[PDB]
Amino acid sequence: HHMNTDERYKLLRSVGEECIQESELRNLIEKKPLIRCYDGFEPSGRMHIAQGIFKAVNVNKCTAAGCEFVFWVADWFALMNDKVGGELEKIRIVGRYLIEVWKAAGMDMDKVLFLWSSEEITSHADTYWRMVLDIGRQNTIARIKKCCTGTLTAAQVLYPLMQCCDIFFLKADICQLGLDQRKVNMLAREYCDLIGRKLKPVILSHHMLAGLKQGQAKMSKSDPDSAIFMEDTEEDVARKIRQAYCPRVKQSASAITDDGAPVATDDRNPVLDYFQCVVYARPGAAATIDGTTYATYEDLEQAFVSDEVSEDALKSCLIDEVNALLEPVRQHFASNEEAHELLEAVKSYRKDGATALPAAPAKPHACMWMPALLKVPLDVAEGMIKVTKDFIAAHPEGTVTLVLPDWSAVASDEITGVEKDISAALQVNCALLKAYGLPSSVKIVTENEVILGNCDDFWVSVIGIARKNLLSHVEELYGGEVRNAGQVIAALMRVATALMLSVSHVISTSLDGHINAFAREYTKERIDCVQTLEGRIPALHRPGGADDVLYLDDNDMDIRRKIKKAYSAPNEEANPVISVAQHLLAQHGALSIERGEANGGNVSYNTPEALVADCGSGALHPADLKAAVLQLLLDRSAQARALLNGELKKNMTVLRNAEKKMAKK
Ligand SMILES: O=c1c(O)c(-c2ccc(O)c(O)c2)oc2cc(O)ccc12
Repeated sequence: HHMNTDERYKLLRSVGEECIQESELRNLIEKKPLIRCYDGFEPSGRMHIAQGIFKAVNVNKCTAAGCEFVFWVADWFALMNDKVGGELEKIRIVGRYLIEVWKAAGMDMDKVLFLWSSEEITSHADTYWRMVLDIGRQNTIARIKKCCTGTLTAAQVLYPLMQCCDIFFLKADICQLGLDQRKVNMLAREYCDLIGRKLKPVILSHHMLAGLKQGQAKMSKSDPDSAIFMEDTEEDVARKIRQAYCPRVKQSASAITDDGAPVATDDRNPVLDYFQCVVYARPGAAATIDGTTYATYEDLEQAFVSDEVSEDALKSCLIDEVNALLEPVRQHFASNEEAHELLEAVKSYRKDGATALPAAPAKPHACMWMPALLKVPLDVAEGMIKVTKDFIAAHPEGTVTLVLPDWSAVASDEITGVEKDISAALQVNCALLKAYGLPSSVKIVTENEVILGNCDDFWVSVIGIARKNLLSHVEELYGGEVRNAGQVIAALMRVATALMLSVSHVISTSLDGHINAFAREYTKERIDCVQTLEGRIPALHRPGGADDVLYLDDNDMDIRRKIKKAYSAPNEEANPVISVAQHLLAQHGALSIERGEANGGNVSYNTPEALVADCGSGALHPADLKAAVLQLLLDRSAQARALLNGELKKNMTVLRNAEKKMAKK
């Protein structure tokens, strides 16, 4: 039986209580041969009629309209509580059990597919997780808080980033999920305008079946007779519907809450709602009471409100009708040996009703994060070098790891927020940091390497940490506020990195802020915090990322300029030029200024008191000092500037291009 475009649209559209862009659906039906419809679930085991039958009804509607239906089985979350693949294998069995019930329940599987998050995520780690982070990177945390159900949220701002990603991961054309999941699907449509993909996913949201008792807008997990379950006997079915709330009132559609979920009112009739969803929503079904048959749902609704049909009869009718729908399942799990076993295995898990901390490191291990900056201050770089040398000496059998945060920083929206730009920045500034004297003992590892190296475990701990900490708690690390949701993730990742690298100490710079203190907090004061030593090379303007502070990517021409504009009045014993000299003096052990004889003559200083004497009250002219310092900076940066014009010249093109994009906006 061939269906024209109009008939296909009617059938498909009839799945949704709402359809975000009927025009977009219509256009999809006209243009596209295999439309991806998508839905998803975590296996629970106790399957209720809305999930058992109603889903089957709607899926069958999509596949008849010429769609393909991909179910996203969210089993990856079993890796959370896992002890040697234990919980995962159970959840996959529950998973297979649900599928078998659907088969028996009458879902046409010819164009239906089941994907398992555990298989598909881990197999496509990069593609998957980078998007998850990108959706977070480009979204205010307020916008993502809206997607979850005062502030008790605790990294439940992560699951929506994942759920949203799934839609694009699977290339879903239609998001055929419940109306309760409306808000995430919206966020999908929004994210579509961010990633340039031209066609937004059509949100075809199905009806939330009502609870059987009064004051229930939805099925309840506390109340096992709030809805019919698939394992319920025909005696159970009779009992539950007989006691069910049943107002004699003509049912009208509820107002569309932007918060997807339904609301419980007194004139909401679940006996009638069932007839509409599990009976009349089937292709050519109709109810029969006392000889007469009602072709429309409306016909039955009238006959009930006119009192042509009794509440006794109406329920008796549903009871037989619902039992008719379950019997094929009941029969199948009796006859079929393999199916019966599936159920018996699922049943056995029910007798448990009503994670360990990672091992410390044997020997010291320091960790440090390269700042995700276009231009890194020399003051900060020298602080990092000293803290490394100070750690390696103080713990000579220990190790130091510098982590280039090429995943974290893109999540945080540092620099331009582009992978290539942040990779280049981290790669360039790292090479230069080594050119200024970073020890060779330091292990340089990227997050890309660390995360992919042991990917499954990594994200488990990111979430595991996420579950144990409140959202507001993580926002305290950024001073009470985050710029986007990605900053929340970046925080979690750093602790996750610390733990996987098995680190004893976390080195923080002034740029890292309180973010690294999280690792200390989470490990119960086990990981010690070492702070960097800064405030030695100051800004070159007079007292009162600009262009009066020395960066570690300054070339020979840049250094000459910045020194030239440095503030220094004559007969002065405290100014930027003095502070830099005393630092160079201290590091070196002497500061030799060269002069014409009778211009003062040549002189050295090996103490700060001696130098300040000749400046404030003496013959050390400002100009003489600055000519001495400028040479010393050029000499100490000879190795680094050689890299700028040679090895890093390729990447320096990418950074100056990034810099101009930032100045534009
Ligand atoms: O764990 C998931 C889940 O429970 C639901 C869901 C919840 C209520 C609904 O009414 C519905 O249609 C889907 O979606 C998902 C979509 C994903 O990409 C991943 C996981 C879930």
